[PDB]
Amino acid sequence: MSEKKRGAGTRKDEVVTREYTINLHKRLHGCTFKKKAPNAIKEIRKFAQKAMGTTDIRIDVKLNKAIWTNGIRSVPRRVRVRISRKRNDEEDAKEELYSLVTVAEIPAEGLKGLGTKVVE
Amino acid sequence: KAGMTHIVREVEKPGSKLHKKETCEAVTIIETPPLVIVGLVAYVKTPRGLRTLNSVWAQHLSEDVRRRFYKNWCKSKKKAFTKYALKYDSDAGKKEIQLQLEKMKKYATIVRVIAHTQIRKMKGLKQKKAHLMEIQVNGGTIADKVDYGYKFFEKEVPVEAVFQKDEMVDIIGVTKGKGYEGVVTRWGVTRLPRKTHRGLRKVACIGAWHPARVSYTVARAGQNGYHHRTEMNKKIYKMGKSGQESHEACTEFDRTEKDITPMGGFPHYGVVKGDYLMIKGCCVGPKKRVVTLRQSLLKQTSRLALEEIKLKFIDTSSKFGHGRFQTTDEKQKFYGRLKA
RNA sequence: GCCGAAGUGCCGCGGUCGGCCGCCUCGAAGCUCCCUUCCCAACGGGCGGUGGGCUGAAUCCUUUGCAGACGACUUAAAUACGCGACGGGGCAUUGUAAGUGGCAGAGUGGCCUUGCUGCCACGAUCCACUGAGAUCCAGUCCCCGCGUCGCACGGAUUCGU
RNA sequence: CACCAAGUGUUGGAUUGUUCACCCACCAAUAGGGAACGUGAGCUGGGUUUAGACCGUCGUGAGACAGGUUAGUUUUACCCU
RNA sequence: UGAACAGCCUCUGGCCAAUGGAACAAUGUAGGCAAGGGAAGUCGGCAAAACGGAUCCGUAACUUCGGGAAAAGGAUUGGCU
RNA sequence: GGAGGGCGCGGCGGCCGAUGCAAAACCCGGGGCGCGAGCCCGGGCGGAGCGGCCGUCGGUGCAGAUCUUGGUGGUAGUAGCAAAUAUUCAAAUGAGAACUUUGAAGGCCGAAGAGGAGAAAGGUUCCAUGUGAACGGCACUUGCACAUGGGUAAGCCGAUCC
Repeated sequence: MSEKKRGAGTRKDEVVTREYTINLHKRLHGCTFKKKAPNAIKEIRKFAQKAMGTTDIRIDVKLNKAIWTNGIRSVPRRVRVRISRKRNDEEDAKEELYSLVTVAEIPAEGLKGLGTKVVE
Repeated sequence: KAGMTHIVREVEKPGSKLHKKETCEAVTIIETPPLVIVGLVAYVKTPRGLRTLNSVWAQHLSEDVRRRFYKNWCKSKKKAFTKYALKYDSDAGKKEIQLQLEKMKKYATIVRVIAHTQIRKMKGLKQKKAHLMEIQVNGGTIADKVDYGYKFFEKEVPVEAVFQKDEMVDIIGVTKGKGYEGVVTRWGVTRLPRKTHRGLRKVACIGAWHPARVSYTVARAGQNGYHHRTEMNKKIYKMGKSGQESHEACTEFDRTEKDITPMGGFPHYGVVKGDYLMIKGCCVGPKKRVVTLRQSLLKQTSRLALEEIKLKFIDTSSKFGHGRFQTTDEKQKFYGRLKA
């Protein structure tokens, strides 16, 4: 899914992946407890939409489990999410990661190598 | 309006029981950058009130008008456009300026200045957009003042050159927008009192039967905040700037050096690291809104302060268990280090 | 050059040029054909001929929070002192985590090699490591760390005296 | 005591449905009047003023009472100004 | 858990259909909390609110001696060993 | 309020006319007449019977009646569609899927249940298959809808018997 560039800025590539930490803690506090978890998942779709510039995101059921396990009224503050951007169809795919607790850093460079492996 | 801080000043009076000694005071801190005066405008008084005859624009505008332009004009600096007139033919434009001098000096024009606020000298305030405005010029004879005014647009004007310390200055701004608010917080009416009641925050009756028309004077809901307001007679305690106007403080008893921003910065404004102006008490507006200071119309003074009242404490508060810059911050950081 | 106003018009010069029964002529005073105002000024506009010149703005989606019921206000982004999520550091909050060690610990079991360091567990809880851990911009602050968007926008649209 | 003057104030409680009333107490002052007896799609519903009911009086009785006493549904604005 | 066929949580059985999305303004409706004061509010404590379970202690003028009585009023209440 | 003189409609006796080569009806910011009631004529639409005049006769002329019956506005695309703790993600299918169906997930009733059944009641609603014209005040390929089929078997259970 076309991260295309021509004449303008870094990155002459299409599909890659990057791991970014997704902010649930904003806007969500303004939202009701009753609608808190379905609002929370919608935030994730919005961030992907802006970043890629593409409307179509499908979000994995594994990601849905992570948000909703705490409940409708309790949502985690942030979750690290992997955002991949693949297909001829042009869909964005998001999934869970793992970390105990630590830091956000330079995952992206290693993930370029990961994206190459999907190909060949 | 940057926010508000506090200052402690050691009074002096005799009428009431307690007087003299330290007193807490609220003070508004305002960032007041030096402002780029663009033009000398000739307004002649008419029996319909003042009428401009022409407006003069500086000889070299190319960044000033280009930051100004997302209101003032529109579009947020995209494709190199939004157009202002380019500087005239060399001796044609100079002749035009001096043609104005003749007109001014025959009817004795009330000299005025168009200036603009260069907010681009500030960084913490997220707006980059200069506000064009009219500030009147006051002084002597018409010939001298106009002549000076031409030379005066070719250079900034600082805080120290417009207000003297101690002065009573009327401060005028537009209040914080609250939104739409009830009768109770718009006119200051009572709640209607009952155990339960089909209207609580309400007025009961809005007129009488025979005048078939609701008065303008009766209290009902509507917008509140974002209103022009004048709040008078504010003592200008201190004018200064970070590094190269003011020092900071004089050490030991006077006070120890404390930057006028609170540590962690002003909530929802930004961090002050520039000009500052201490104006008495509360000031209209939220934070990140234009506030204008304009000299008191009642030049009388009389006795409120009169005498100056040496700055002791600033309360630029870094507290709730610590604080007062540098050393105390280091003490807290000592209980950190490798995860703080 | 003046009148600043609501000057936007007035006054002066000099040729050029039209008009001038101002003055003198020609055929001529007949060209709306023997009552039917029969349109005739010019403030303005329309429309051609030809001599120049002006080389764009605005609006949508998006964004800010300065702002908001929704428009709107007020910021930002199309190639730049440009801009964005995290992290790091500051700032805050609360109060000292997980894990590990301990004649810390009311005590109690159970095996003997029967213990002036007896060992193995159990044990609310306490302490050390640990003013720690967790959270911290959303309407906190900063960065020149890290990667991208940043399509040198084309995607969507409107306007002429 | 009289004048110009509504510019600006003119009160809290106790009790009574009572405004009125009458006290307490402050005070510079605790003026008086009107606006469908201002003010119920703003309220409350305590009074007046329904249907239940008690008592007294009057009435052969049913009932009545400018006599007392209690409990008793407060609808609709989104239209136009 | 606890007296509980109370409430709350869950098993087993049964739904996931209560038009959905966005902002989440005033104003409502429904639910909470408020320093200091404490019914001064109001026709009236209307309901909010507090008390509340139990064990122990303590218990009134009065009374048809059966009661009032859980009078009032206090103290106590864990984890674990 | 009376009397007077007329006009229009329906039908009947008389009398005369008109017609599929276009009657009646209906439409017409088209003409003209009469003070009016009304009339006349043209054009357009239409397709089978009709009108004038003289007598006769009425269930004979409308603006209403908190009118009757039918139609249609503004209201208004406005109030609203807000109780019942709650949805979400991926796949399947299909033209089209927040709602169907399957999984995953989150929940909810919380065993005096939103449960498994019988009474009473309804009467085929049960289930398959077909399937979106109406209807499920959203949607919809789904339905307790519509269409098409099938299904209830008793010496011991009930009625019966008393």
